[PDB]
Amino acid sequence: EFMHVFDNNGIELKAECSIGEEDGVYGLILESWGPGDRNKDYNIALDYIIERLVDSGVSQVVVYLASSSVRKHMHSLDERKIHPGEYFTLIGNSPRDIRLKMCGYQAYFSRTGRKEIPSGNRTKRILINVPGIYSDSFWASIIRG
DNA sequence: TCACCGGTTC
DNA sequence: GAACCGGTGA
Repeated sequence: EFMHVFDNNGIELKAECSIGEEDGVYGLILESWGPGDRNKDYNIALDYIIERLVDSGVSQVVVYLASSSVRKHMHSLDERKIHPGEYFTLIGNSPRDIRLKMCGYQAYFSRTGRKEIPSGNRTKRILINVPGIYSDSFWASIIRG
């Protein structure tokens, strides 16, 4: 029932995902890491996603916090956008460093709202959008490798 | 039961 | 500061 991200050798990572419309936004949803080994390749899978997006000519994305808790308590889609600007930038650093910047923003959320000081888990359920892309074929290529 | 993220371990 | 564990409330 869940799709997965595949590594550069075509091996399936422990990283559940799905492609579709959620809260009016079309994109890739990467499921959360935890407990234990549930989706433990979150970070590697997300590194590949960023790298492959860049190789496909995508320089900017929009990333929403999409955990059941945050969706429940933060009704505003604009507030659920993890980064302060309109877009998040995928170029100018290594895919790893870009991920660190991206996932640092997840630390500003709690169960019920935003925080002052970022803390806690950074590997939560997120929705990545590429502006102008409404196609599962594109996203299929990105997660397949 | 399950995905949630707080909080400890790296 | 980031990776990971596992306790938690629904």
